[PDB]
Amino acid sequence: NADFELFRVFLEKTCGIVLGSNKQYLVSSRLNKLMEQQGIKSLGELVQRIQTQRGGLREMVVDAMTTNETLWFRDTYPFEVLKQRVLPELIKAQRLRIWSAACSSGQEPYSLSMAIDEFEKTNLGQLKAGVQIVATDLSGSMLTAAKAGEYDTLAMGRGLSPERLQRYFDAKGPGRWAVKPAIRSRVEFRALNLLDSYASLGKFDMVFCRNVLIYFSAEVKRDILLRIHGTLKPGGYLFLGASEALNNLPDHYQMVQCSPGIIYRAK
Amino acid sequence: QHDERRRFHRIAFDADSEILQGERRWEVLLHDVSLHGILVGQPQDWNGDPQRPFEARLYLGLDVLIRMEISLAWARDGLLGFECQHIDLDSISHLRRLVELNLGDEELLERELALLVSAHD
Ligand SMILES: Nc1nc2c(ncn2[C@@H]2O[C@@H]3COP(=O)(O)O[C@H]4[C@@H](O)[C@H](n5cnc6c(=O)[nH]c(N)nc65)O[C@@H]4COP(=O)(O)O[C@H]3[C@H]2O)c(=O)[nH]1
Ligand SMILES: Nc1nc2c(ncn2[C@@H]2O[C@@H]3COP(=O)(O)O[C@H]4[C@@H](O)[C@H](n5cnc6c(=O)[nH]c(N)nc65)O[C@@H]4COP(=O)(O)O[C@H]3[C@H]2O)c(=O)[nH]1
Repeated sequence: NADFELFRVFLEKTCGIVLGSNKQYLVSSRLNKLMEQQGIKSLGELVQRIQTQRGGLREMVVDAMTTNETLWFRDTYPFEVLKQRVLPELIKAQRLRIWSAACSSGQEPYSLSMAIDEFEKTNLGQLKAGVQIVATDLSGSMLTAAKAGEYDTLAMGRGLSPERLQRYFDAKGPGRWAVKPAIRSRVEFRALNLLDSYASLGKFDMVFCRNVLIYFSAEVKRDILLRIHGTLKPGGYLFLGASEALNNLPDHYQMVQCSPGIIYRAK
Repeated sequence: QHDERRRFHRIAFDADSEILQGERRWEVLLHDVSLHGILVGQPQDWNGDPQRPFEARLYLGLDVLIRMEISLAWARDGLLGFECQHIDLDSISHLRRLVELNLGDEELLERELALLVSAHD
């Protein structure tokens, strides 16, 4: 496609970004939002409008093109651990508070809300008091789209069973789906700088902070982990990414073996 | 030069890193990263041709890799400063995530992207 090839030229010429010739689908998904608000009806018109050079349109295009979205029910097993071990452990004891840190486009906090709902439907009113998921990231368009809870075909085409799609999403016209409002109501989105104090967050039974600490230095990530520990109720659990180990905090965190994977108990 | 203004904010960072050129490969200690370059320690047996491009590989954890084509900007007293030249979309997306999280303000990231896209205006 000629318009798409011209867009590849733009990304290389302006920013040195090398876009593969196999990513027409990814370009359409990442620029859908921006083209809508800008009144641009085609990629070809976008390519014309971005020659220039004045204004902030070129920045907005590079902004949208360099935002990664997270995955639904990432790695599967942490949500099985949540429903099969952690939630039964906590019931043997009070409103549930879960922190989804650096929630990005919202797939994880909404996945948690669906997993909670699945547990509540197979386990009575055992969660007597209710559940609150606090999802945080930097303010901006990515956190704003998370709050909206709307997702396109690319985002929905992976990691979501047809059972969960029919049960938890509302179709919103061609190629868009929205998380059902009952599922969204469980989640509260907040703007938070992970480098700042967590005092306003209160206390959590669980913290999900997955594939985020890799973006910080060894000293900064240790401080974040130390301050995350301050937000956990005694015996609360911290979930990291599937390939993430917790380094140099043996007095604060105890590794707990799951089937499979691990979680960290706050000591 | 001391009158020039730095375009991009530099972030202290220590991920496992390598530098490549042709068939050569050096493990290097990373010192800082930015949206448009890196600072590394000069390794042993540094016969890297400064007039030809290099490649940097930054290993973020176990399963995230930031890859960039780099040019040697300066070298002195055991340090090597590199400027980013070409970078694949996934690598710059991880780099943008790193920069925005360490700046703590999305608008500061937007201003960095504005300087990146207008660098060759
Ligand atoms: N050719 C080149 N060399 C670089 C660059 N960045 C760092 N260096 C080298 O690394 C030394 C230390 O940099 P520094 O720790 O950032 O600490 C620097 C820095 O903090 C500050 N500084 C000097 N010039 C500038 C500048 O143009 N912009 C900014 N933001 N700071 C500067 O003064 C300190 C000492 O500067 P130097 O004596 O010049 O010595 C500098 C310089 O020799 C670069 O982009 N290009
Ligand atoms: N992450 C990272 N990237 C690096 C580092 N050093 C250089 N770069 C990248 O290489 C670009 C070119 O550096 P330059 O050609 O020496 O030309 C530089 C240099 O001449 C001057 N400059 C800036 N800072 C210093 C400094 O601390 N000392 C001296 N002597 N010159 C400096 O300003 C020019 C532009 O600086 P930049 O806009 O920053 O753009 C820099 C920067 O993006 C580094 O230690 N870390």
